[PDB]
Amino acid sequence: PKGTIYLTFDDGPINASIDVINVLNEQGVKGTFYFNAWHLDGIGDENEDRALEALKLALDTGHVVANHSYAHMVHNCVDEFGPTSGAECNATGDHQINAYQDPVYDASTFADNLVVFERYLPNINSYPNYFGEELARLPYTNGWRITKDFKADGLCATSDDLKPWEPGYVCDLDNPSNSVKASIEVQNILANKGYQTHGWDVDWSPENWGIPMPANSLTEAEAFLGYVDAALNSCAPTTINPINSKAHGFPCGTPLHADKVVVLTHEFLYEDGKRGMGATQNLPKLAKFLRIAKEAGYVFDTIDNYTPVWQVGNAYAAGDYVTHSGTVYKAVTAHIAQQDWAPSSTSSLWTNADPATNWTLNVSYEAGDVVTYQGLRYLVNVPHVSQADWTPNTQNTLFTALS
Ligand SMILES: [Ca+2]
Ligand SMILES: [Mg+2]
Ligand SMILES: [Mg+2]
Ligand SMILES: [Zn+2]
Repeated sequence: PKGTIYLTFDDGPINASIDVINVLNEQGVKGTFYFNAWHLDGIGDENEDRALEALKLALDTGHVVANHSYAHMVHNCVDEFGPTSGAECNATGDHQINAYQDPVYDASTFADNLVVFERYLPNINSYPNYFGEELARLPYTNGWRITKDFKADGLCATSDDLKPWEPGYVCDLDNPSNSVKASIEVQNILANKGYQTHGWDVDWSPENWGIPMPANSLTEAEAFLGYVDAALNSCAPTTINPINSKAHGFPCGTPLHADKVVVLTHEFLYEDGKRGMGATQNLPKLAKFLRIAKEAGYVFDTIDNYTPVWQVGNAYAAGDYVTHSGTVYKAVTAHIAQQDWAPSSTSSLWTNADPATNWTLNVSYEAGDVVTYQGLRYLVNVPHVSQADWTPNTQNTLFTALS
């Protein structure tokens, strides 16, 4: 396989999501959808009266539904959050300014997202492709929480005042904005709740936001496959433009990211409406891109298999990462998965490698790691594989309590 493309769509479910899903379905391709449930409540400032229909269609035709937070952090964009906030925030266009403030509350709007989904679609948890509890992406932020050793944050993703193009904008990578620092704590809170978060390698976006109908300038299918080619094995999350889209500290050649390209785009770019002739002009771009990427040797997959799901009969090499019932695991030795050797919290074949920082069972801890346990932070003094008898509060020799 030339490579595996993960085509992902943010900010639905809206009416245009239906057209996008139909094109994906026609071309035999599954997408990952990072949804904001406030479109179900009718307050997202889009064409969204068919949002519930769109949510159902994504579930019924096998796409992966993931968590993009209830209201896309726009409660942080305006004074008081209400039915008109999406409209108000679209009028100033200040989505990235003070986007993250109280990280505990901001992180909890990902939990609110799931409560709303389950109120509108009570059986949503009977769908195997519903990953609202396991997969998230932060609004505006090319930040990653994949494994204990695969993480990245965009340190310029949001600002305390100026936008990246406004004169006087500065991004000090080792003194980032308060909004960025808050978004980092949000990533960490979500990982401690079991989430993986995925950023993106390339953004399928209007290449001229200036003109009256910016959607029309969405990169042509052929040119965009050129960008996907360039993103392959080139650590594109750190080289992407503009500056607020970079992921900093990305572990460039890490094996879990090899031969993979995560594409970010938005259904609202494939709609005929306020942003231009998106449907009649960009929907054909999407269909053609799907066909020519397949023709070139690419394969399309969904973010739930980005970290391959463990399966009986598969072969693993020492160091391969899998995901098993939502938990990330690293292989201790080369082997062929047999049904009794599933990863677990006491398996000697697999260790837990969740990107979480709370003390966890069966983690291969290194000296210098820091874990959180019963509200306290502990430094790991001595490398060890954690186990239930070795909790930090008692193992005064393996761990040292901090602050
Ligand atoms: Ca959870
Ligand atoms: Mg941010
Ligand atoms: Mg998980
Ligand atoms: Zn978004």
